[PDB]
Amino acid sequence: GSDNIISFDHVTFTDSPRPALSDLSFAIERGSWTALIGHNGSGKSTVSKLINGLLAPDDLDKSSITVDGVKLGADTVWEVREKVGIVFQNPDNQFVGATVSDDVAFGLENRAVPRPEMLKIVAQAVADVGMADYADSEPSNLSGGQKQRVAIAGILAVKPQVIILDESTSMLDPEGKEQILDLVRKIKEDNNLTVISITHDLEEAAGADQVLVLDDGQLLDQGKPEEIFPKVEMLKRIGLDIPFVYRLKQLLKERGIVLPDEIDDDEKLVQSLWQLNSK
Amino acid sequence: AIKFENVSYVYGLDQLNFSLEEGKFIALVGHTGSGKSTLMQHFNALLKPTSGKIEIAGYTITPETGNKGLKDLRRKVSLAFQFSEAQLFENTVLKDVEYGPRNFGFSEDEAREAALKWLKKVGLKDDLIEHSPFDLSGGQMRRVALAGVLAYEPEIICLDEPAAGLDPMGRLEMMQLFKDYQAAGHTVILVTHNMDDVADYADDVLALEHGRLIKHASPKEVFKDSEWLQKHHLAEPRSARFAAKLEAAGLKLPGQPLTMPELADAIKQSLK
Amino acid sequence: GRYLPGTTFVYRVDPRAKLLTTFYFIIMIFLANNWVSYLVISIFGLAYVFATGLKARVFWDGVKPMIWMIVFTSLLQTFFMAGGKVYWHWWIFTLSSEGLINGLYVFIRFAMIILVSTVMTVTTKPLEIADAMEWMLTPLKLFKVNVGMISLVISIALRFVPTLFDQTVKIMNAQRSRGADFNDGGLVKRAKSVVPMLVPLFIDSLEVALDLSTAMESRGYKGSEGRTRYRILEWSKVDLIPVAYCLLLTILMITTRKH
Amino acid sequence: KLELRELVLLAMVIAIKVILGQFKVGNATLQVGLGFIGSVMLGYLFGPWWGFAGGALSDLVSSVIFGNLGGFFIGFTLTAALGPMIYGFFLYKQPIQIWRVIASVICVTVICNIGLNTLWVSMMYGINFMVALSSRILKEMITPWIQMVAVWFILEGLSRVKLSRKFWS
Repeated sequence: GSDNIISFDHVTFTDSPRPALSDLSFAIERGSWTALIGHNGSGKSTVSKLINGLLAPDDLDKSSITVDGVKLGADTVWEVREKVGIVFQNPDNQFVGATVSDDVAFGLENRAVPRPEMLKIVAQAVADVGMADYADSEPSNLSGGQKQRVAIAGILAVKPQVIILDESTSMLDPEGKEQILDLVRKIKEDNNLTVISITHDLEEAAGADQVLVLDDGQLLDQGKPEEIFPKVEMLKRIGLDIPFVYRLKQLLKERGIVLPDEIDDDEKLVQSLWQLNSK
Repeated sequence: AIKFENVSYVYGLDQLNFSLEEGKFIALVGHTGSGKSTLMQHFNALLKPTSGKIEIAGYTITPETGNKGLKDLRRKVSLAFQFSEAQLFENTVLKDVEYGPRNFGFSEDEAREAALKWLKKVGLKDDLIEHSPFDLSGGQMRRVALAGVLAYEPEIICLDEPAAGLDPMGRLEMMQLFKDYQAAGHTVILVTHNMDDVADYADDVLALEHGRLIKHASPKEVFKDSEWLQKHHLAEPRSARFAAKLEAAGLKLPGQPLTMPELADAIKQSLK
Repeated sequence: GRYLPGTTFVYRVDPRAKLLTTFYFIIMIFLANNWVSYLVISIFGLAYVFATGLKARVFWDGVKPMIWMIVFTSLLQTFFMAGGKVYWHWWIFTLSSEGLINGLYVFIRFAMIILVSTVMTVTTKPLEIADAMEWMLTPLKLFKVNVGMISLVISIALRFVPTLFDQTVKIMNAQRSRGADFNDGGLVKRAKSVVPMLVPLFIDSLEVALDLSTAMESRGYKGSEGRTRYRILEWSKVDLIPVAYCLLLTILMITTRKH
Repeated sequence: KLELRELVLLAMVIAIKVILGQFKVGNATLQVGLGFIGSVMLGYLFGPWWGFAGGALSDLVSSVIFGNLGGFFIGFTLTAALGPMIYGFFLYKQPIQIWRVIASVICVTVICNIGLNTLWVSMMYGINFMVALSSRILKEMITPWIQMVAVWFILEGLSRVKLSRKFWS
C-alpha cells in the first residue's frame, strides 16, 4: 500500500555540478513509520521538500512523484499539501503564530475553516499534544521541545495522511527527543497516518517499521531495521554509526560473546544475556 | 584552580562554592533554566557577580571590577556559545578565524600562523580556507567557529553544546578534538544536556538546579545514586540505564559501568 | 512602557476604539488655542487618566525620557513669545507674562500627548494593538493595495522581535568573548564594530526568512486572500464610553476655540 | 511581485530596524540612535517603495512593542517611511560608492530629521517653526557625519552577504 512513491528523481540545486539526488526510487507503505537515514551530503535534506512540491525534479517527464495517486505537479501541488505535513528542523523558525493557539490555527485559517469549527479543532489538536495549559503562551516563553510539540499539533490539526518529521528532533535534548517520539507514535496510532523520518538520529530509526539508507543521492539499501543495522560494515564506509543495542552487540562480539543478529530491542538483549547467565 | 566563593547573581545564581583544578574536563549539567549559561558567562566576566569572588586564570573578578583588564582575561578564558557558527562575519575563512588573535594581541603574521594551525586541527580542508564562510556547510561552519575561539590557545575553554545538531560521527570527532585539547594541559568546561558525553569524557561533574550547586563529584559518584538523580532533575547515561535493566533482569554486573566499552567488559566478566 | 495588567474598565475597551480615541485626542489637542480650550482638554485628559486607574508611577516613568526636552521647549517658547507684563528684562531673556502662559500651553501639550499615549501602550496588549492597527489599515483597500500582505508583515515582525533581540544579545556576547571592544577606540573603529553585530544578524534573518517561508508554504499559505481569521476583535457595550467621550470632546473644542 | 520568502525577509528587516532603533551607541557625550542601520538595510535591500512600506511598518511595530514616546501621530510614521525611501533611491541596485552614501545621508537628514520632523513637532506642540528647528538643529549637525562613517561600513558588510551563497535572489 504505497503512499509516497518517488520514482527516478533528480535534483540539481538550481549552482552545483553534482546533483543532490540521482535516480532515487522508493515507496512508503501506508501506516508505517519509515525512517530515512543518510549522511548530510547524501541529499536526504530535500526529500521532505520534494514530497510536497516545494522543490521540483529537473526532468518532470522522467521523474514522477506520486502522493496518494496525485501525481505531483505545478497544478496539484496544493492538494498534496493538504495530505502531507512536514515538521522542520528548527522549532523557532517554523513557529509562525504569535501564540500557541495561533500557530495551530494558522493551518486551518489557510483552508478557510469557519471560526467555530476552527476553535473546536484547535482546542482538540492542542490538547492532543501535552500543550493544553499553554494555549496562550508566547513563542519565546516555550522550550525547544514545546515548540516542536506545537508544530506537530499544527501539522495534525489539518488532518494529514503523512507526517514528515524532517529532522524535527535534531536540535532537542535527549529527554525532549524521547518525549517527541512518544507523542508522535501515539498520534500515529490514534489517527492512523504514515510517518516518514528524515533523521540522522539512529535510535529513532531503530524503532521504525522500514529503514531507507541514502548515499550520495541514491538508495543504497532498504528493509526492516533488523536487517540494515546489523551490517555495520556498510554503515562504516558511508559515515553512520549504529544504534546503542547493535553497537553493544558488536562490542560484545569483539570481546568474545557472540549474539544472534535478530536481537533488536533492549529487552530482547537483556533476556538473551539472562539465558547465557544461567550457564 | 577556578574558584567561586559565595558567588551570586541577581536580576540567577545563589551561593556557589567550588574549585575546578586546572587540567580537567569539567562537565556542567542540568535542565534549562538552572542557571548553567549564567555560570558560563560568569566564567570570563561577561556577567560580573553581585556578591562573591572568582579566581579564574589568575585574575580575580569581584562585583565592583571594571571592564579594564578583562581583555587580558578573555585571552585565557574563551567561551564558545551554542550554535557558534551564527557569529561568522568575515569575508573569508582565514580572516574569520584570525579575527580573534588579531584583537587578542597577535601580530598579522602570528595570527595567520595560529589560524592556519587551528584550521588544520579542526579538520577543515586546505582548499576551503580563503573562501567566504557562508559558502560552507553547517559542519564546516561549526568547525570554523570552533577554530575561531581555540586559535589563541586559551587556558580554560568553556563550551556550550559544541555538537548540538551534528551527526554522531561528527559529534565524536569534535569530542575527541576537545579531549585531545585537554591532554595539552588546558581545562575544558562542557555545558551539555547529553549525559552520554559526560559519563565518557568528564572528570569532574558540576550540577546546578534553580541556580544553586547541588553536586560536584566525579561522574562515577554522580550517577551511582539513582534515588538522588530522580529526586533532583537529571537524566542517566544510556549505558547506565542498560546496566540497571540488567540488574533488574537478575544478571549482576561487577563494579559500576557507565561507558559502552566498560559496560561490555563488565558484561563479559560477569558471564565468565 | 510595556503592558502592565489591570482590571479597570479601560482594559475592557476594544483596542480599535481606544486607538481611535488616542488619534482623535491628538486631533483635538491640535485645536487648543485659548486658555479655556486648554482647560477643557486638560480636564478631559486627566479624567481619562484617572478613569484608567493606573498609579502615577507608570506615567512618571513615561514622562522622564523627554522631560529635559519638555522643559527646554517650554522655556524656549517662554522667551521667544513675548507680550504683556515684563519681568527679568535682558537682551536675550525676557520673562514676560505671555511668555509664561505660552510656556504653560506647550507644557500642557506635552503632558496631554504623553499621558494619553502612555495609557494606550500600558492598557493594551501588543497583539491587540496589532489587530487594532490592521483594522485602521483596512480603509487602505480603496487604494487597491494588498492590506493582507501588510498585516502579515506586521504580525511576523512582532512575533520575531523578541527572538531577534535574544539573537542580537547572543551574537554580541559571542563576538565580545573573542575581543570585540564595542565601545572603545574612536569613530572609524567604532563604525567597524557594527559589521560583526549586523552581518551575523543578517545571516540569521536570511535563514529565518527561508525557513519560515518554507514552513508557511508547506502548511498551505497560497495567498493573503481567502483565509478566515482566528483572533477576531469584537465590539462591546463598554465601547460606548469612547464614542461619547470623543464626541463630547468635539463639542467643547469647536465651541471653545479662539478660531 | 514580492515572493513570500522576500516578504518574510522584509518582516525580519523591519524587526531589525525596530531593535536597532531601541539601541543607542556611544559615551554620555553623544548617543546616536542606531535606527539609521535599519533604514539603510530597508533601502539597500528592498528598494524605495518596499523601503517606504518597511519604514512605515517599522514605525508601527516600534509603537506596538516599545510604545510611541511622542504620541501616536501619522506624521512620524510618514517621516520614518520617507527615510528608507531616500536611502533606497540613492543606494538600491547600485554599486557601492562614497558619493551615494554622502548624498543619501545628507538628503535624509535634511528632509526627515531637520525637515519633516521639525514640521510635525511644531504642529503638535504649537511652537514656532524656528524654535523647534533650533531645538533640533544641534544633534542633527554632528550626528549625520557619524551616520556617514557608520553607513560606509554597513554596506560593505551587507554586500559580502548578498554576493555570498546565503542570499538567493
